[PDB]
Amino acid sequence: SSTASALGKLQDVVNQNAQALNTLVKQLSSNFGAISSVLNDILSRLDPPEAEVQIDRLITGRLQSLQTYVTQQLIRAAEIRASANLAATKMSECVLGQS
Amino acid sequence: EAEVQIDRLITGRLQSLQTYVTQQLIRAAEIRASANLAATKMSECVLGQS
Amino acid sequence: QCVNLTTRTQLPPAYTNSFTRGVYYPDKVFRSSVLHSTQDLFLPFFSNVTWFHNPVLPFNDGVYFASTEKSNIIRGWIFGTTLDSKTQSLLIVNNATNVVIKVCEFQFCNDPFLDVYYMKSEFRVYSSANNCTFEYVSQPFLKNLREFVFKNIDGYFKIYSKHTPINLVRDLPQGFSALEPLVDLPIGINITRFQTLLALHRSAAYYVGYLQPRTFLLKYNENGTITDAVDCALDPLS
Amino acid sequence: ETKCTLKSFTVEKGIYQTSNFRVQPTESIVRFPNITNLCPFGEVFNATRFASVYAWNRKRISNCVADYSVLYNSASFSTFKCYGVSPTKLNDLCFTNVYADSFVIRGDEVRQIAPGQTGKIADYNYKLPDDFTGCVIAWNSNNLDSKVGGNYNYRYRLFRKSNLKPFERDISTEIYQAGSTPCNGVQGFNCYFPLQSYGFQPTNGVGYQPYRVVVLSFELLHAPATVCGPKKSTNLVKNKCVNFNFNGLTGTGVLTESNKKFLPFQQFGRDIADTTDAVRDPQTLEILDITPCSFGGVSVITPGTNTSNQVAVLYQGVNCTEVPVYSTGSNVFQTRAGCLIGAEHVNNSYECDIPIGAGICASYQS
Amino acid sequence: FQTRAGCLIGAEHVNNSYECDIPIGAGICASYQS
Amino acid sequence: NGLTGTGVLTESNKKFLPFQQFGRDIADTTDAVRDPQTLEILDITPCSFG
Amino acid sequence: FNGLTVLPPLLTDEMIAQYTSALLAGTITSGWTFG
Amino acid sequence: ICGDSTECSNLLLQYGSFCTQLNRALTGIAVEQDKNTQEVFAQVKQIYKTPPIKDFGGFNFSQILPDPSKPSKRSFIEDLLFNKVT
Amino acid sequence: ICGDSTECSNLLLQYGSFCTQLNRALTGIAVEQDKNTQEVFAQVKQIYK
Ligand SMILES: *[C@@H]1O[C@H](CO)[C@@H](O[C@@H]2O[C@H](CO)[C@@H](O[C@@H]3O[C@H](CO)[C@@H](O)[C@H](O)[C@@H]3O)[C@H](O)[C@H]2NC(C)=O)[C@H](O)[C@H]1NC(C)=O
Ligand SMILES: *[C@@H]1O[C@H](CO)[C@@H](O[C@@H]2O[C@H](CO)[C@@H](O)[C@H](O)[C@H]2NC(C)=O)[C@H](O)[C@H]1NC(C)=O
Ligand SMILES: *[C@@H]1O[C@H](CO)[C@@H](O[C@@H]2O[C@H](CO)[C@@H](O)[C@H](O)[C@H]2NC(C)=O)[C@H](O)[C@H]1NC(C)=O
Ligand SMILES: *[C@@H]1O[C@H](CO)[C@@H](O[C@@H]2O[C@H](CO)[C@@H](O)[C@H](O)[C@H]2NC(C)=O)[C@H](O)[C@H]1NC(C)=O
Ligand SMILES: *[C@@H]1O[C@H](CO)[C@@H](O[C@@H]2O[C@H](CO)[C@@H](O)[C@H](O)[C@H]2NC(C)=O)[C@H](O)[C@H]1NC(C)=O
Ligand SMILES: *[C@@H]1O[C@H](CO)[C@@H](O[C@@H]2O[C@H](CO)[C@@H](O)[C@H](O)[C@H]2NC(C)=O)[C@H](O)[C@H]1NC(C)=O
Ligand SMILES: *[C@@H]1O[C@H](CO)[C@@H](O[C@@H]2O[C@H](CO)[C@@H](O)[C@H](O)[C@H]2NC(C)=O)[C@H](O)[C@H]1NC(C)=O
Ligand SMILES: *[C@@H]1O[C@H](CO)[C@@H](O)[C@H](O)[C@H]1NC(C)=O
Ligand SMILES: *[C@@H]1O[C@H](CO)[C@@H](O)[C@H](O)[C@H]1NC(C)=O
Ligand SMILES: *[C@@H]1O[C@H](CO)[C@@H](O)[C@H](O)[C@H]1NC(C)=O
Ligand SMILES: *[C@@H]1O[C@H](CO)[C@@H](O)[C@H](O)[C@H]1NC(C)=O
Ligand SMILES: *[C@@H]1O[C@H](CO)[C@@H](O)[C@H](O)[C@H]1NC(C)=O
Repeated sequence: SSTASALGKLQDVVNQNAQALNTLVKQLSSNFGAISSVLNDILSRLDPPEAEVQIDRLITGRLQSLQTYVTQQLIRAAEIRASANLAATKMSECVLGQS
Repeated sequence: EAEVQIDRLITGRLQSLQTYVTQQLIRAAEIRASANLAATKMSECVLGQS
Repeated sequence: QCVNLTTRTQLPPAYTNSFTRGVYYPDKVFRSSVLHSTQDLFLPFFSNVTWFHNPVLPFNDGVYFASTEKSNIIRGWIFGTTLDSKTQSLLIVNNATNVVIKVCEFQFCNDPFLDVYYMKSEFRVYSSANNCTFEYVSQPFLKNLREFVFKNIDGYFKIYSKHTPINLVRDLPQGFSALEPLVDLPIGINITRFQTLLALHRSAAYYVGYLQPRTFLLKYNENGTITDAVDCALDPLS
Repeated sequence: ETKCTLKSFTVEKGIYQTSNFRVQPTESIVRFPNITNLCPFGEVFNATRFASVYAWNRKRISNCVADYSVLYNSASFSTFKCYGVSPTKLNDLCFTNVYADSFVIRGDEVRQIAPGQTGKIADYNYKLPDDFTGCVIAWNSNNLDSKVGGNYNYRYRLFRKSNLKPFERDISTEIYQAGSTPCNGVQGFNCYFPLQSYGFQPTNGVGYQPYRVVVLSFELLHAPATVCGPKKSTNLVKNKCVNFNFNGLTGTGVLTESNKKFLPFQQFGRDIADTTDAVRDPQTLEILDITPCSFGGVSVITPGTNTSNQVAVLYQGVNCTEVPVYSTGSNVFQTRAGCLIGAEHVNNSYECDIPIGAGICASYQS
Repeated sequence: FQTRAGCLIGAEHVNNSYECDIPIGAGICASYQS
Repeated sequence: NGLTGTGVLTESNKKFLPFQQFGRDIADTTDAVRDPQTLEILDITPCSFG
Repeated sequence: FNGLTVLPPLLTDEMIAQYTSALLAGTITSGWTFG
Repeated sequence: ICGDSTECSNLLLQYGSFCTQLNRALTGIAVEQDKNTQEVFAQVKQIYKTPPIKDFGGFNFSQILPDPSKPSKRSFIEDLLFNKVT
Repeated sequence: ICGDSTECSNLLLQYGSFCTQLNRALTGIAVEQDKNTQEVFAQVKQIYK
């Protein structure tokens, strides 16, 4: 009841997930080499024959960011699953019997 | 034009660095698993009879 | 129609600290209870601010002007390079009524002055106004700490202002307050120097500082009012 | 749909995901401050006298309602070349502090008015910055600025010590010494007057008939724009998924009344990660809130093609208020996971067969 | 102070040996007292 | 002699042979040069960072 | 070196040897009760 | 990456099938979380209840036993854990 | 990727915060290695002789 910072692991897992989501959603505000960071502006400001190039740059940048996020999520999920297996083994052994 | 040349260099080097980072992450995870196995082996087969 | 002066009065150039003053809203966006980091032109924390008790001083990138004014003696400012009819000049005045902003090739003499007669009517700061460009009139700007920030970027003249009641005598207050935006002028000039306007008794203590480009962190409360800030390039803790 | 997505003619018992759905916008709304002054173009396009190229006339235009259709449809313009934006779209934007420059040049010199161009006028009278954005207009004035005796009132610079920086004006008329002897303001050998005059005659062929040229320079995103286009303001609907164009800032969503307290000099706000959420309409000066239109994936629950053929449909994270042939169907149930149609709720509690979520799931009987 | 990990400034070293609060490296670390 | 770069220069005891003008170790990283005025061998190492 | 660095381990080899020696002495002398 | 734009969707379409497998991974992750929780906790076949009288040889288990008074049906320590972490 | 070039840095900074998250992983790896060693060897409270 009294001591603080007694639940570091759950708090840091939640913080890591929140930070990953935050940086992923923050990555949408970059030019990636194009003339603007928002799609509607370039759609409504000029002729398609260049809008295709701008959209191509946006697409490749956003695809790279999404792939990086997915890979990080997969790694963290694997680690969490291993921890859950260890917890299940401990529950089965040290509760339903004497170790 | 140096802008275009530097753009090419930047994208290539960034992709290579990303690949290296991913490989390092995988290897670190495997090493950590091995370290956990070693730790439990030493805790059980040294401080007592197994 | 302006004359020289006999007494070449000397205002001692004192130096003192800035503490945590010189912060202004940088944009037009409302944010609530959030920490935001931005890089722009600001006055560095704990800098050296100059104190006068109207010599020509450079404008540089931007200026910050503070007055512990009583009775509102100061009337306005002058902006330009050579301060003559040869070069386009800017002149801001705030008398008892609505302010006046003029953009003309004014002919400036040594000491412009407005005079007060003991029924307030006198204006002979300059002599001739040949070619005028812009004219602006709005509400008047004016113990009483008045803080102003002047910037000129890409042909835009930005002015920020803040008014505060104060009771301390000499030292700059050790408090925090953000200068709300006041006006923007869409006129492009190559200004490099500036003056001060005094309405002498025809019957001077203020602080000045410069700006530098750097990064800051601002905190927005639940009501969208800036309440605290941190300067990056100040300390390892920063 | 389940069979198509699963790519098989038989389906095993369980829950499957097929596609997504969204709430489409219904109508559009635009809000602008009621400013109706007509932006002056006749005084600069249909003007009588045009200044010479070495003294190009520059005017600053701001805070006006301008139409570009009248410029675009007219066939009197020989050259209509816009650089920063597509022409047909100038009616769909808003700016402030626009610049208009006007002069008259020789017929052959119209090509010299272009970014990154070199010549005689291009580097001694008028220079276009390499990052120029805007548009250029040129048309014919053979029958307006040519006399039988010839017009000699139009002049241009011919000599200078060096080039000219972009967007500069030179008016000085000083004797230019091209030799190695001071001239002392005496026009003689190797001492030429810097200016020269045109010989516009009605018999002159093309490339010599005078042309009138006006260039328009825009800006993008320096301040709240005031030079808008010909837009008709509309009313304000609420609590519906629509798209909006608030003073040029566009987007789709649902608008609701807000209790947020602004400060007298903002127009809009955002919460985090550059996600605008609050706006202030120019007309009413009222603060609103924007919420993204509803969306979510759909799921099909089936007991197996081997047994029966009746299925249930689940919409994830969607309030049972705007679902839409399966709009009403059977008894519609609302769950913490969304809305489920095609199954009957009971007060029993059995073993879970096909997990659904939030502690509830379905089974077969119906 | 100069350590196998680099150079540390703003701190004073002692000749005692305690538990580790803020690990630094090369078998040494710091704590608060100053 | 047209080869530009930053670093710190020290006297070196590496043994060139009269036709070499510069020497690199690995990954085309130049390490030694022979100045035209003195025809002596030097060593270049990067300035410290961290 | 072109931007890559190596950090030293927190525990030197000497303390690792000390831990190993302490464990070995404890298991020889006290059996397993010290665990 | 498109935000309800037909042109962006059409331009993306000619990149083959990347987002099918991109979307096929998060669902698997969620299913792994669900099965992890289910296999960790579902270890018994029947729900047991303590007798109403509690005389456990002098040991006092009131701290860990669930509290029927609280609507959450949670023990004291469980509520402390639920409240401490933000 | 830049080798002390101002133009390279200016071009790079428009790519977003790739490098912050790139550097944020190696530090975690190093801390994990240190924790691994500490938890695999520091299993006693008193140093015996
Ligand atoms: C400069 O002056 C000329 C000459 O007046 C202007 O051209 C004329 O402009 C008027 C007003 O826009 C046009 O009248 C309208 O024409 C449309 C299309 O035919 C018609 O549907 C309307 O009912 C109305 O009659 C006129 O056609 C047009 N041309 C001529 C030969 O008169 C020009 O617009 C002026 N430009 C500027 C910038 O002031
Ligand atoms: C803005 O004005 C300043 C001076 O008020 C100009 O600086 C001068 O530039 C010339 C040309 O190199 C020098 O010979 C002078 O010595 C400079 N004077 C000072 C006080 O610096 C500056 O060139 C002007 N800028 C523009 C764009 O007109
Ligand atoms: C202000 O503008 C006026 C415009 O008339 C300038 O006055 C002209 O100056 C030229 C210079 O050679 C004279 O030839 C004209 O006779 C003047 N016209 C007049 C006086 O009506 C005046 O020079 C400009 N101001 C400055 C400081 O240049
Ligand atoms: C203060 O300055 C203004 C500058 O315009 C003086 O001019 C009057 O301003 C008021 C306010 O708009 C007008 O209604 C008058 O018509 C202006 N008069 C003149 C002659 O221009 C004003 O007189 C000054 N007030 C003082 C000195 O008390
Ligand atoms: C921020 O805004 C809130 C909401 O307007 C303010 O809370 C109210 O403030 C007034 C002014 O003193 C009080 O009369 C009300 O009783 C307050 N409402 C409450 C307490 O629910 C608040 O004062 C503003 N400032 C800060 C720093 O929060
Ligand atoms: C689905 O939408 C309806 C309609 O808005 C919601 O009903 C509202 O609920 C709020 C919160 O209790 C009340 O303040 C409103 O008066 C209700 N309006 C109506 C017309 O019923 C309903 O709560 C929503 N469902 C969920 C699960 O959020
Ligand atoms: C088990 O312990 C709890 C608390 O440690 C005991 O409950 C307390 O009982 C006393 C006397 O009746 C009260 O004053 C306290 O307020 C109670 N505290 C709580 C948290 O309930 C309980 O009586 C003990 N049980 C046995 C059998 O000894
Ligand atoms: C300003 O500079 C003077 C020396 O010119 C110095 O004595 C004074 O302390 C400084 N004030 C500050 C840094 O606040
Ligand atoms: C809209 O027009 C009416 C007409 O009188 C005016 O009262 C109102 O102020 C206008 N709205 C604005 C300018 O936002
Ligand atoms: C399931 O299908 C098999 C053959 O596909 C059939 O033999 C069996 O009877 C079916 N079971 C049910 C319950 O329909
Ligand atoms: C059974 O569930 C239905 C909902 O379909 C509800 O209307 C009814 O009151 C419930 N009856 C009992 C006895 O719980
Ligand atoms: C010129 O260079 C040669 C070869 O490097 C050298 O031998 C000679 O001393 C140099 N002379 C001078 C004056 O530097």
